[PDB]
Amino acid sequence: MKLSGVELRRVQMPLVAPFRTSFGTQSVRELLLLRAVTPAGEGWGECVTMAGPLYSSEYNDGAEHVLRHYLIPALLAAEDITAAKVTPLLAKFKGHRMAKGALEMAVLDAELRAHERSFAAELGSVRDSVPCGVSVGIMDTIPQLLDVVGGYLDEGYVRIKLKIEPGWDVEPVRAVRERFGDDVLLQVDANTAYTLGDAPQLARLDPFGLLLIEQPLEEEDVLGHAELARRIQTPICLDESIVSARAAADAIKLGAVQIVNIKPGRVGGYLEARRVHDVCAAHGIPVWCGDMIETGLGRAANVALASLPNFTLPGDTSASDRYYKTDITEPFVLSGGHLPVPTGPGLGVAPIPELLDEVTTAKVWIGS
Amino acid sequence: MKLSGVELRRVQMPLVAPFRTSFGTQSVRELLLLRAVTPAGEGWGECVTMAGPLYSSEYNDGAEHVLRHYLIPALLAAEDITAAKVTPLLAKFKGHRMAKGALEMAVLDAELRAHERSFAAELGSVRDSVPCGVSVGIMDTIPQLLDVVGGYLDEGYVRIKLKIEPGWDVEPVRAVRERFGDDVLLQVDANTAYTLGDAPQLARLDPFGLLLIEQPLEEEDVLGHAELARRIQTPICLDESIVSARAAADAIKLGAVQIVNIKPGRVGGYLEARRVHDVCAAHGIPVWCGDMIETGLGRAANVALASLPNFTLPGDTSASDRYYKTDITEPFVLSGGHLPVPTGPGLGVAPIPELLDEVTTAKVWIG
Amino acid sequence: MKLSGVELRRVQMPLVAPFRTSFGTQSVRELLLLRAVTPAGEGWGECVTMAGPLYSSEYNDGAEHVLRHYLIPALLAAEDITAAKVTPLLAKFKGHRMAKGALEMAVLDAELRAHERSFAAELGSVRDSVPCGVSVGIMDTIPQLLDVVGGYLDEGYVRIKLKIEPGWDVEPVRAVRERFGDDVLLQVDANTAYTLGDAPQLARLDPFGLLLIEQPLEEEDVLGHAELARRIQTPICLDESIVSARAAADAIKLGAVQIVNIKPGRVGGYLEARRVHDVCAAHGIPVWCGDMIETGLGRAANVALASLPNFTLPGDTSASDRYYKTDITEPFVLSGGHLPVPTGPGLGVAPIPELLDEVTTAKVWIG
Amino acid sequence: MKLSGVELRRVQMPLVAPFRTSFGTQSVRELLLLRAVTPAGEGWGECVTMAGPLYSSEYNDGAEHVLRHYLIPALLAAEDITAAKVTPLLAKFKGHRMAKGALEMAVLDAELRAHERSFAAELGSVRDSVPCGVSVGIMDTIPQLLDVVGGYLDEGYVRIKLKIEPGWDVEPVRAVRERFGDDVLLQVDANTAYTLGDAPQLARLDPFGLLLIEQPLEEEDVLGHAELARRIQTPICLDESIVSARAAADAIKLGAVQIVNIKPGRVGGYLEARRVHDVCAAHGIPVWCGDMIETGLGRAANVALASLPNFTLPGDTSASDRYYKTDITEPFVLSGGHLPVPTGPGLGVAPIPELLDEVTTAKVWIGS
Ligand SMILES: CC(=O)N[C@@H](Cc1ccc2ccccc2c1)C(=O)O
Ligand SMILES: CC(=O)N[C@@H](Cc1ccc2ccccc2c1)C(=O)O
Ligand SMILES: CC(=O)N[C@@H](Cc1ccc2ccccc2c1)C(=O)O
Ligand SMILES: CC(=O)N[C@@H](Cc1ccc2ccccc2c1)C(=O)O
Ligand SMILES: [Mg+2]
Ligand SMILES: [Mg+2]
Ligand SMILES: [Mg+2]
Ligand SMILES: [Mg+2]
Repeated sequence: MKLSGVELRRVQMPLVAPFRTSFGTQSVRELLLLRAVTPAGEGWGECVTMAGPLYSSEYNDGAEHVLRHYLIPALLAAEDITAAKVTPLLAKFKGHRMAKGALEMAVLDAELRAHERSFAAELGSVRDSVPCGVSVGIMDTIPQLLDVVGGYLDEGYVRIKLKIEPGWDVEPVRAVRERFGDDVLLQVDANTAYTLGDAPQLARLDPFGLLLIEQPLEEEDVLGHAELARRIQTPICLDESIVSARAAADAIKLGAVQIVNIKPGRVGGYLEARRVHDVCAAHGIPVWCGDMIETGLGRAANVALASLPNFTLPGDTSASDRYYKTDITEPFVLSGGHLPVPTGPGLGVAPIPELLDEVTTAKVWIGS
Repeated sequence: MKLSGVELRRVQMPLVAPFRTSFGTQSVRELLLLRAVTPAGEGWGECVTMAGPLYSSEYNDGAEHVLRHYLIPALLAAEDITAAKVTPLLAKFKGHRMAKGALEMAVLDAELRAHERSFAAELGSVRDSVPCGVSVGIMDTIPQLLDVVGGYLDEGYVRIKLKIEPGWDVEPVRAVRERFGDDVLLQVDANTAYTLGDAPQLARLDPFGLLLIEQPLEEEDVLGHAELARRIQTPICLDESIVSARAAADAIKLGAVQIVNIKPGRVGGYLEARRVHDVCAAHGIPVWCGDMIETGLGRAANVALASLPNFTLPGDTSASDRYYKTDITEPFVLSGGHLPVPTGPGLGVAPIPELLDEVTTAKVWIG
Repeated sequence: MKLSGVELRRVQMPLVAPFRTSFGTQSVRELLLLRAVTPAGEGWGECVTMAGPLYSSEYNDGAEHVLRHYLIPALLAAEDITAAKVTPLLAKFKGHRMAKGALEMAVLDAELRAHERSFAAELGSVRDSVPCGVSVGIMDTIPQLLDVVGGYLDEGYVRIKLKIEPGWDVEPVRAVRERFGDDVLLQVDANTAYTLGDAPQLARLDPFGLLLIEQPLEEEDVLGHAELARRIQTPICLDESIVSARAAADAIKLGAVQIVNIKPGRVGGYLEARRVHDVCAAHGIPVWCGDMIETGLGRAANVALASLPNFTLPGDTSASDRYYKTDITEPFVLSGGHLPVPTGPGLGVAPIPELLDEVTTAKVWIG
Repeated sequence: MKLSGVELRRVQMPLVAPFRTSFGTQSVRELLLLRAVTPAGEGWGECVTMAGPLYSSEYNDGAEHVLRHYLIPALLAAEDITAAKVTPLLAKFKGHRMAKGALEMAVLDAELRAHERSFAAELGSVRDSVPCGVSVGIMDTIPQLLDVVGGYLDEGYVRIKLKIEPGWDVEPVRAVRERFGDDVLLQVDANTAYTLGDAPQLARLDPFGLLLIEQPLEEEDVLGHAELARRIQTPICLDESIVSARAAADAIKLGAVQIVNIKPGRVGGYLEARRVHDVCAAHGIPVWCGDMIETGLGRAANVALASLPNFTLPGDTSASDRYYKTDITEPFVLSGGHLPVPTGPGLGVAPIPELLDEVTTAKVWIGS
């Protein structure tokens, strides 16, 4: 398989309601999509960067620059490629994992389509649907939060995740537990907003039976997470820190993590995400599938990946309409709290050309 | 894919020379092969059990019994199957890893043939040929050993592995190093023949620069290997102990192993073998591909597996004629110390019917 | 101090000889310079990124983009600024340390110029000159290497650092020691080129008495470095892994590092570099000053930083003419193996406008 | 800069109310001040020793003797000096940290004044005011204590620290919590008055939610503090034991301390105090600013130092009138629970000559 070129698109999609995390509020999702072109067929990739470097150091214009000037040219110059060979072909470039993972995703989709093989089959799926949670942002008031949570519960979502930050942690958790009870699956996510000095405040979450607290400290503070685990009862989950399978093995050995959130872009693609799942399984560490507000393309791949055997807690892969009035693929629709795993070749979905054109703000071709 | 049935064949293949390990001498290889039949087509699996339970608890008649009475009927009762689903469909049956791995291998070959996809592509190959070592048995005398070793080096094998046991360790090593020099890649394999009380004898291997000593102690003695590693300079490699990816992670965490031999049948199949490779890579532990004297069917799958990126030491996947005058597939032929990775769909090879019929001693259809 | 604006300039400076590391060969240095303008006066900053992301994830076009669209506008929106406040004003932007450090450097130079205070005084200098080593690249042949090394020793450099990679480690070291003897201060730098599986090869460096081996493994592999240190005799030094004072403390606690290379841009600026120095001193870990082939602006700041008390091994801050026929400031000239610490306000040097204009390929004003 | 001489003064300042710790009651503060004289200008330093060696081995007459006969002469003999060079110039003399820190403070103030640079700027301030607690002594009765605490709370102090000792620990803490509630920030300080054998008594503080227990055991017993931490719930803070940045790193590695009190004189001066702050920050250990009942000179420097970023708990730098009816500088006045960081050159304050003369009991010049 030779890669002939890539068409890179910038896409903008308004959210049905603004989404607030500890790093800010977003009301529109801006993203990059990649259409890889080979003599045997096309494939689609999606990048999970945001507009600015608020979640990690990567962001849309940076990922676009590196794809255009380093990563795509390296794959174009290669005589033969496969998705597994993308990693060594790009190894000389440091970091840029989300960008590399998007490009890998496109290459894999093209390769798999040519063999009439689904992402699910390639990744090792063992079931045909997955249970889905939802991630709920920070609100201006507690009554708004309780209405939003009760709405999701009425749609049949099986687990609630709350964004937290200093000033919005113990009270929202208490209120949710009072309104909805002790049997709801509940967890929280700080997106790096605390320090080890906040351990007393985080220990105040102890009586609420949370499944986990996701990424309370900064990305690089692995040892600090292991020290926090010794002071709080809520199990520690890591997101931003888990940049690779080796990083997962490290964090596990250090006592820094009991449960791991797997996001394929964050680790440099779907193939490394599978290795993360396998390393965690081999150490008895449960995983769940993370979500970066992807279009149906990324959502489809994520639903496939979430059907592997060590994904034993509900993921953040919500239905398309949690975020988007109109998706660019056929939409993912919740059914009895589950999403169905896609079945055709590759991702199992592709953009509806008319809907994609409507949300495309620019595109560029990168050829030889 | 619905599994229609499986044919189980018993095959006997004489070796070009008898092969002696610490558990005995074998002059013929007796093995079981599986042909899985689906409405798409067929796939071939090979079991790595021997005649008796001398290497591990599994052996040919046992594997055949469990396949016929438990494992194959479980897959036949399933609505849909895929190679990845073989593991949960069989998880209620404890152990029997070599038997399960053979069945998974047949399923995976059928599945991959239907998608026109090679084992190499499915497993994540990054290169199109692999460097091959050879495993040399215990001999009656040191001069014989030196003739056999020189012969393999003249064929271009890139590394020499010597089988060892009490009474045949330090002297054969010393002689090989004196004859052939310090630059030859050299390692030893005890197949569980020592105890922790033999540590002083194994420490006598220290001045010879061996790459590793493979499985000096028994399969279950993971802690003992970690204590041995504190007393000897030669790095520890595990084979028999590594029964799964979890067992690899455990052994690594305990300090019991620095290098891991991966045998797909021993771990329950090619899919778990990949997971073993990935768990070792994540901990910085090099792997290399083991060999159970397979026909070209298993050899083909193994060459594919050995082309993954963390396989950074030469494997035991020798050319077909190290073992067999006539293989049942197109033979693997060493070239510049390497074997080429197969390219067609599935395994990339299949039995030549006339040659297979010639070495087949029994067969049965399980539908 | 209110920041009025920043000029960003792109500069290209040919090297007097090509410089080869494990990540490739560079014959020209392309860099970004910043001129921060305040109502008091001006200050100069220099970014240590290269053209592409081969040493770390940051590179010139990337750093320029993030400075223009995020970092400089954040400082322009602030009411009052000081160099110490640059860090919290930019903390919401993840990573981008070399870019932030360049901007901090310009701010700090403007601020210190206004108080008539040198970098050396602000950072806590305890001496007025520093002993300098040199970093020597990989060569095509061993005789070339020996000519280049003898040349630097004849200039009076007090220590030799060799770039190494697989295929160029033990032999060049052995040759340097044979030619120049056991009393020369000698160390090696892999720039991440090895894995833990190469430990036996790196252990072959043991008999040569190296001061250290710098960053043998990848940037994120802190645990792997601690495991390597248990297998080899040469002390481990980290460069790429040391991205902050916290990262230094972590690496030290884990047993991953015995000696630390401090590069101000790599850690996010001169103020964090001081904190790295102080954290290492509190744990008994020696530091030395790294070099990114800076112009006289960065070289000046680095010589100042290298005069702090825990810098007890010779740095890589070579004289200007190790790299450049004509520097853009008054050049640094070795004297008795030392460079003098600058004495005026700020950096103590500034660009000679004619020489700067000559190597400037682009510039833009961000107001 | 050459140091030409130092004028050393003994000063006596009556306290507005006697102050009782585990080592005794003091009703007057006796202290040493230093006026360093250089051709470019003067600088002020203040020593934190007391009259007798009850808090540490250093005391006023001893610090005066060592300054006059060893430390000042060593700096006078030096060709050129800077505050950073004070440490190596004095390294040959063992110990005497408070004395050395006073001399360093004067030299630094003189150097910074000459560059028109504040202590805040030199030390790395990131904010222009700091939240202040108060330290409250041992009283003869519980009702007196409760009146004193309620008075400070009415002045707007943000945190209460109680001196404790055998016979005055659990009861005063219980009474404070009963009167003032669970939300007041509360901590205790033993000044070395307990042994490891008192662990059961100290564990009886567990239900009161104290932020910390400061220096329960003797200065040299670092390992003992780590063992006590395994038996009590109240986090351990160290004061007397933290004599340097290396001592802080040691105590942290041994598990002996979760929170560190920084006193610049105790560690040998403001420059080492900054290194203490940075070492603790790098290990995720919060710090707060200690107080030795300084005049406005030491108070000004301490308020500057307390504005650095890892000072995340309220310090003991109370307003001047917590101790003194009339300070020797313009006084520090609490405003909304905070003190403002000084802004001019050096310390930002200097003695009012008339007020200083009134409280000066003796002075001596040490010249070449
Ligand atoms: C479902 C969830 O909480 N996702 C991310 C955060 C995230 C949040 C908001 C975003 C807005 C625009 C673009 C990317 C975003 C990523 C997380 O787990 O941390
Ligand atoms: C190449 C190598 O040394 N193989 C195995 C052992 C092995 C040895 C001999 C056998 C003889 C007949 C059947 C199966 C056998 C398996 C090992 O690595 O331990
Ligand atoms: C003096 C030394 O070895 N420097 C760096 C690497 C480095 C090397 C080469 C470069 C070439 C062009 C631009 C930046 C460069 C940075 C190091 O210590 O790892
Ligand atoms: C505010 C506080 O509690 N300070 C010191 C103790 C202290 C107490 C009383 C003193 C009386 C005269 C001179 C020096 C003194 C120092 C401490 O933290 O341990
Ligand atoms: Mg998250
Ligand atoms: Mg073996
Ligand atoms: Mg380096
Ligand atoms: Mg105290």
